[PDB]
Amino acid sequence: MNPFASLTLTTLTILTIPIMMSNSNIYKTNLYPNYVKTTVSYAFTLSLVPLLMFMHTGQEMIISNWHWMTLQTVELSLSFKMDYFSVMFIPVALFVTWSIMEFSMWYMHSDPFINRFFKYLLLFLITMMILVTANNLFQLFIGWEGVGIMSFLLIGWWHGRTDANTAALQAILYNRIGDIGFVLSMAWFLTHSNAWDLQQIFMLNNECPNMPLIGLLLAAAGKSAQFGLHPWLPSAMEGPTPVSALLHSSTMVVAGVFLLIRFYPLMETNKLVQTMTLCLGAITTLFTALCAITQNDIKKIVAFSTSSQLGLMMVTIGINQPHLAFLHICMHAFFKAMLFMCSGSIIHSLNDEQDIRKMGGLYKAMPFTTTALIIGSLALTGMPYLTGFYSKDLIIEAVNMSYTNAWALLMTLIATSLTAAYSTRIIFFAFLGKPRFPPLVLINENNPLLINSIKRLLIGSIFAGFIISNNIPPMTVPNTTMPLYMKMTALIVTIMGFMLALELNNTTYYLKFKYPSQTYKFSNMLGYYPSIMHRLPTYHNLSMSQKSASSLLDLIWLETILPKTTSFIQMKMSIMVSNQKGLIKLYFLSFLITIMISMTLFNYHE
Amino acid sequence: AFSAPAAYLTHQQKVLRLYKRALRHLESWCVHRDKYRYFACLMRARFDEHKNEKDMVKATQLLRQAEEEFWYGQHPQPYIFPESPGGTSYERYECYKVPEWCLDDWHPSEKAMYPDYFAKREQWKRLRRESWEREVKQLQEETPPGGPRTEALPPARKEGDLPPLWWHIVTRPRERPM
Amino acid sequence: IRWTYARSANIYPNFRPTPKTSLLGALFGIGPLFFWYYVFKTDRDKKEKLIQEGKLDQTFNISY
Amino acid sequence: MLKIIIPTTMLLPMTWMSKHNMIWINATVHSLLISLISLSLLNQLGENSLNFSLTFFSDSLSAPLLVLTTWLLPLMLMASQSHLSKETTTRKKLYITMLILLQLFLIMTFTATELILFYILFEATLVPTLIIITRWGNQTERLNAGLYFLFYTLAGSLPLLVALVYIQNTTGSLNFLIIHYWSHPLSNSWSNIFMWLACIMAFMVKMPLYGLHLWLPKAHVEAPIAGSMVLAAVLLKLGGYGMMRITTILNPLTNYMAYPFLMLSMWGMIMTSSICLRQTDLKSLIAYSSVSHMALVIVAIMIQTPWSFMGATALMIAHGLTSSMLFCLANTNYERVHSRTMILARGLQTLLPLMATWWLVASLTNLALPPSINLIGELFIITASFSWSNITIILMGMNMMITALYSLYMLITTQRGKYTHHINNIKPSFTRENALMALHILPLLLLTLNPKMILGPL
Amino acid sequence: PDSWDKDVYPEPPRRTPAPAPQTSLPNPVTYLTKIFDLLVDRPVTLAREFIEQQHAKNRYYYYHREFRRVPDITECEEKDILCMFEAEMQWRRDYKVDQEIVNIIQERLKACQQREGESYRQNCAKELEQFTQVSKAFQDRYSDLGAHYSARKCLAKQKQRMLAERKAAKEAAAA
Amino acid sequence: NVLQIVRDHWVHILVPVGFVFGCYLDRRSDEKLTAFRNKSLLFKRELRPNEEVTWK
Amino acid sequence: STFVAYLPDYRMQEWARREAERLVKYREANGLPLMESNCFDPNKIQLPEDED
Ligand SMILES: CCCCCCCCCCCCCCCCCC(=O)OC[C@H](COP(=O)([O-])OCC(O)COP(=O)([O-])OC[C@@H](COC(=O)CCCCCCCCCCCCCCCCC)OC(=O)CCCCCCCCCCCCCCCCC)OC(=O)CCCCCCCCCCCCCCCCC
Ligand SMILES: CCCCCCCCCCCCCCCCC[C@@H](O)O[C@H](CO[C@H](O)CCCCCCCCCCCCCCC)COP(=O)(O)OCC[N+](C)(C)C
Ligand SMILES: CCCCCCCCCCCCCCCCC[C@@H](O)O[C@H](CO[C@H](O)CCCCCCCCCCCCCCC)COP(=O)(O)OCC[N+](C)(C)C
Repeated sequence: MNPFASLTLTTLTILTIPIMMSNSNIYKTNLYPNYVKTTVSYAFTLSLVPLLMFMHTGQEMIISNWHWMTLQTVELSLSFKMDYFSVMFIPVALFVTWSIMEFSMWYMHSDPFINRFFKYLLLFLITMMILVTANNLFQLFIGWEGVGIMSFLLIGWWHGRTDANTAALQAILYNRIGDIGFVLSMAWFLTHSNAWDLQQIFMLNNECPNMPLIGLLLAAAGKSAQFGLHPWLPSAMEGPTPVSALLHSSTMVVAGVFLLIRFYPLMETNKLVQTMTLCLGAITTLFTALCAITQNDIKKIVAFSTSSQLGLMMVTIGINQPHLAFLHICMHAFFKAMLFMCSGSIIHSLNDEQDIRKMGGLYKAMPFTTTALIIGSLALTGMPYLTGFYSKDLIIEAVNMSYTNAWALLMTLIATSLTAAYSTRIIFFAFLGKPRFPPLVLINENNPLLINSIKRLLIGSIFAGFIISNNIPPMTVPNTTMPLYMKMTALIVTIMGFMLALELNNTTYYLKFKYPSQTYKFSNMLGYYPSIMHRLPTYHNLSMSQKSASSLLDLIWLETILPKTTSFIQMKMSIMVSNQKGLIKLYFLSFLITIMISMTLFNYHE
Repeated sequence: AFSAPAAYLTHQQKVLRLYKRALRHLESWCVHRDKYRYFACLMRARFDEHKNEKDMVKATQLLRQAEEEFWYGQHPQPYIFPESPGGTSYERYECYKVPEWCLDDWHPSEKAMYPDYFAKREQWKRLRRESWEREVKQLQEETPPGGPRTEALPPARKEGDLPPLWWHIVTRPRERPM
Repeated sequence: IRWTYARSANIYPNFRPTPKTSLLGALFGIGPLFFWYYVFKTDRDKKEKLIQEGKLDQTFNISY
Repeated sequence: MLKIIIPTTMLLPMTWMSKHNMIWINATVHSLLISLISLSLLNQLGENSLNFSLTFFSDSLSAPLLVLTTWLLPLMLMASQSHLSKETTTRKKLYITMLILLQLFLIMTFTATELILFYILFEATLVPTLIIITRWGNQTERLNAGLYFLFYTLAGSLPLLVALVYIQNTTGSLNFLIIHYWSHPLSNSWSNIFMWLACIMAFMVKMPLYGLHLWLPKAHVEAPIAGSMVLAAVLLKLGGYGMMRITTILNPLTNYMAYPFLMLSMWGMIMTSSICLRQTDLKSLIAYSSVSHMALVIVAIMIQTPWSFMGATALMIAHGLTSSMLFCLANTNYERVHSRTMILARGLQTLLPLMATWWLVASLTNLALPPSINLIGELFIITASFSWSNITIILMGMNMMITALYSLYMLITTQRGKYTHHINNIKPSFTRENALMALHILPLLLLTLNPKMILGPL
Repeated sequence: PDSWDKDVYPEPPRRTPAPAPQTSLPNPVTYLTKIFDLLVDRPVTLAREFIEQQHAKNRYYYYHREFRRVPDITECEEKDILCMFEAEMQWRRDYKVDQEIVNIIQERLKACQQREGESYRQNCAKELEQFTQVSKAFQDRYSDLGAHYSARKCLAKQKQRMLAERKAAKEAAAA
Repeated sequence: NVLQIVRDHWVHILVPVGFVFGCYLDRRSDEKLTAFRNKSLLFKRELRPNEEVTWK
Repeated sequence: STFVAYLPDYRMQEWARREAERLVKYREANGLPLMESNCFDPNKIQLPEDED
């Protein structure tokens, strides 16, 4: 019965088995991480088959297997979309997760709660698969919030440390700001198209209005950490290195971009939202690449690089090239995860040191890590015929040859120069020169888990671009004719960035000292954006929620008007009524007054 | 962290703290070792140039100017040791720290494992119970009538005494507990 | 104990109606309500007027 | 439906004839059996209600509420027996009698066919609650709380009574079926406006509506644990049930009489969510959470659409379970450290891991993580409000951001960080407390598995 | 299969092309699908055959319930409670059936959109038109009744629409 | 010896007995609302050759 | 939970689906519109005589 559907469902289903076994006598032993890693590897191998079927015949499906509930005219069912995006993303994510889990078997060996860590990693993977394969907006929202919560739990892994808890709550806050737009899109689609599934939404919206697309763009900006809601991604480096390599670099943070790739038929018919997406991506990639070039923590540099590449993906979506953006997601996963793993290897070798100013000459002391990091940097910069070339080069050429905002084009070119600049910074400060680490040398990368994981990701970073490009049907029209200088624009700007960064880094060897400029201060302190935006709005909100909502209104005026006034009035009237001297003279005079009044007021009128 | 603070810092203490801070931030600026050594020697010469100033007012004015210059020229992202209050591993292992009194609540089946450890624990508890009253008496004797004026505590002075208020210092969990 | 008591139970006994207290109470307890009432009433009046004229594009609007 | 009413009335003498050391066991066992029996009311029709007799009927709106009441009684019994160990036998039996009488009144309230019988039972629920609060509360403020609980209610309900009898002199009946079938529109006159207000304000103060909510933090903080459980889970839903019943005779006046209440609900939802961000008492935070969720329910009832009614039903059930669980979680820490200050005991995940898992799940359901029924109700109400006006997504959106914040804030304050050094009396969690948490949380996810049972008659 | 009516849920004749190999290399898809057949499809088929054999030895039936037609709300006197009750129940049943009709049409639309692939904008015109007509009729019948809907409010809505249409027709006649 | 057991656990029949009595009273209440049994326009039906009433 | 999961279909969802299937089949066979904007027959309705 056409094994496509059965295999696609089984790939997702078998990932949940260790979750069900987490209460057995394997979660209490030291064999649980290997069990989870083997399950993930088997899932990847199984998922390779539907990909082959699609590459042969272009086979696609939707499976609506379970009917959850039905409203009056709206039916909600558990449905999975098994189109090109799902069947291409699942093997890539599974391969990266396999490599990162094998890496974590070595990186987190001293953690007393490593089994919970693997259980956590698998839960994130399951939620991400639910997000990716969803066919209706409710299932997609389930995956959305699931990966958000898993990221919150994994960022605050060391929960006795204040900064980790702060970073986790910050990620939640920014993602909730995006979730507002997600919910707006859901409500608009249900009240205007009477559906939450993709098929009816595509049928009933030939010219989509602004509001649902703007909601989707807000959700994507939240999830992919675009300029307005960017700062949470670099702060998410508070978690362990495997979490950074898996969730916050290659798989989860592309989800927002993936969302816009899902709704590309609607975005194709709206010029204003496309322009907004393009400008947002351009400013994001420029700002993050500009922040990255002065950072001293290696994880911060790689995180800002990830944010800049997400901005480039948003730019690609903005010029109406969604398939190129998806291809770039797939290409970027490999070398970004490898770069994070190499950084983690360096950190573990140098007694958990993350500052590049205390990493000296590791080119000879750490040969395999040096080779992997060099290959990853070359792939990230779009060096010809590597994995990053087959997406980034085409993206740059498509941006050049389109009717587009000129400022966005300029910022894209400047950002793709700054990419090579910060890659040069990492390589120069971490691997070249003389040692700057403490004298007790414990450098050792001779461990089969680390070597095998990095080697797998390295083979991917070398060959995946060619393999995937030559095996997909063409969904776009190629830019066959271009001026030679515009064909070489990406290579030229990369070379200029390389040379300028090398010169400015070589100047550091001189015996000259000068106080920094204001531009350097702007770059290093992240445009002062976290300094102002995490102090002024938070202070005003909390101060108002104490002074006005709690004290002025709830504790004073709401008390004053209804209950306190009633108590005061009743008490005063009680004092007035009950305080009589008990002298018959006074109230017998009162009786006389009452009798006369009753004889005149009521009795005279009959 | 271990020493009891004083009521105020002296001029020499402030000068030395500024010297250490300036050298650390200069090392943050001067990444390479030889360049840092050169500029650190220059900084030391600049510091000991005005070492023999007998006028205290001029000394404090110089210190004020030096602190203003430091605040202007500080590295916005100085190097921090990973376990220092600003480091990447500052409070990483605090979630693994468990106070010792929790061991009193273990089920007897859990205590059936580790018999010798719990016998030693009982010995330590007996020692603490026997020493407490003498510690309190020594603190009562040694304290001035208007209450203590510093946070410094006395040592043991008698034959088999223990330094007062020692239990929670001696039975610290660990730096790497689990 | 003093902090929590001051933040909870000591507030009303130390409250006096003053021009500052009265003005801030009136503003922050009445202004938002009428602001949102005006916004929502204007929006719904516009929508109702559009519906009466028969130009709102209510096609496929089944669920409400 | 006497097959549910009579066994509770039998719980009464069974408790008063039990041996001194078997009261809790017998009460819990037979309460659970009564809940199992009441489970059969979920078999509902698509056209009309289950009309048992001239006096009692069951709808698709009241059956989940009855199931929740009967399920909450054993949980209250389990939560109460810890802090009542030192009590005398007679006073323990009196406490259990109060709980049983409250359950009986609620069961008869949710199924009464006539509005005056409903009113009588819905006022009769006041006495056991007030007695429980003012007799078994711990602090001196409980007395004041009791007064705030009483008059706030009665000042709303005394006008309603008048309106009710007036209606019976005009239409000749207060039977709900007759009232529904013989419905006539309300004209726009001052008399009709004041009739609308008399019919609405009692339920408004029961929800409670923002501005009329001051009784709730006092009553829900000063009460014993079972009192807080039953106040948050069931007694707040009396207002919503009564409003959804009474709105059938208020059209088309509601079309414009709802504006002040809608504005109050939305803005005060924002306000109470903000108040939760700066709260030093852990119980008061949960109370203000209840206020925000009930503001959402009020908006849903006021806009009068099928989607809003379904969302309101789901939200009431989900909130009942979640808020009861949160109150029990806070009570465990209070019984350990004898203080309600949130920052006193910190880093409890290091000392109590399974209780930390319970805390995480409860706070996840509070912020309406999908696909929980909390989220289903919230999303249905938000969609209906969006249809009512596209601008509401602003305020609702802000609420969704604030809720999670304070929810996680609570968790981060109690479970994470470092433990307080001088607190050395934190004993391991008892089997009773873990079982209480599980019996709260498992029905929530089970209901997620089959959500049409809590979606109401619409 | 025969489980559902193929006129209520129609499908196109399902044209699929024949394999046309152009390379001497073997097809991994064919080898993998042969393995999947032999290793998965046969044991499942045998289990289903056993289960169906067991089912055939115990064959019993259930029936679709039939409802006759009672007088509508239009034929009921103003205060006649029993006739109003029967008419209201009939109206609610009709409302549920209309909702299911809309659901069937929406299912057709969604299936056509998925089936037609890149040509859905042109190849799903008929299903879109059917959904447009059904949605317009359903919106005319039932929209804006609100919570606490009934047959009487539906009748009032229809009378109002009829009055407006009659007035518009007579005013256009005078043109 | 069953005397002590009975005098200690005779309170365990009160609630089941109440359940049975409530069921009986519900049947009695149903007995008083048969004015339209087999008389509605929707469900009116000819009697079987044996059965006396359509429902109890 | 088991008792609730297997509760018989008194909500008449399957009955309504089957009735709608029969109605759609009949109306599509005879070429009638699938649904009518009027749920009540106008011949049983008497409008007011005069609208002026
Ligand atoms: C051929 C056709 C194409 C033509 C292209 C253009 C032709 C020109 C070719 C070259 C152009 C650029 C050349 C390099 C630039 C200079 C680099 C540099 O670092 O100089 C040192 C100097 C500071 O050095 P430092 O402080 O001593 O370093 C600290 C230590 O070294 C600490 O050391 P460290 O270890 O920490 O490292 C510091 C770090 C970084 O050090 C820094 O922090 C300095 C940052 C400079 C690099 C930033 C470049 C990105 C520019 C984006 C701007 C977007 C608009 C922003 C607008 C702001 C609005 C306020 O150094 C690096 O890593 C290397 C930096 C980047 C090198 C690679 C350059 C590639 C990007 C730019 C060239 C693009 C090439 C292809 C173009 C393709 C287009 C078709 O930087 C500058 O002063 C110049 C920067 C330019 C800023 C201009 C903005 C205006 C400022 C005044 C505002 C006026 C206000 C008026 C009133 C308004 C009222 C409202
Ligand atoms: C702390 C929170 C407590 C709970 C909140 C309860 C909310 C209650 C608010 C009542 C909502 C509206 C009530 C009546 C509807 C309209 C009111 C009036 O302002 O509208 C105009 C009324 O016109 C003028 O405003 C006359 C009324 C002015 C006198 C009313 C006093 C209001 C002053 C504020 C006092 C605060 C009251 C609350 C005390 C706590 C409309 O013009 P008109 O078409 O002609 O009147 C419609 C009725 N007709 C058709 C029969 C004629
Ligand atoms: C500690 C370790 C934890 C992790 C390990 C767990 C190991 C695996 C176990 C987890 C199982 C995963 C759940 C996956 C769902 C499978 C079951 C599902 O398919 O059944 C549902 C059925 O679920 C039930 O319907 C929902 C349960 C009902 C909830 C009532 C709770 C009981 C009352 C308790 C007190 C009430 C308090 C709340 C008051 C409102 C589907 O219903 P339905 O689609 O129709 O079926 C159609 C066919 N039928 C109708 C013939 C049956």
